[PDB]
Amino acid sequence: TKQKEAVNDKGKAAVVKVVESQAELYSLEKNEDASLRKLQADGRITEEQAKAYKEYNDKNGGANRKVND
Repeated sequence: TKQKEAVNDKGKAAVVKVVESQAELYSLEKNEDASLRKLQADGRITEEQAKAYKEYNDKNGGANRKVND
């Protein structure tokens, strides 16, 4: 964009990110790392670990009472 060359090109014809998206699927297939949300969504976590669901209530702030109504 600031230099001129025969080799240089816009590169708009081809998209590099195309391969990046496929990378996500690869990781997903291996399930190397998964968020909590997915875990329960997939039901990967056990019932014993499901007890953590109480974290939802804490997040809302219900556990933390407000001084003002």
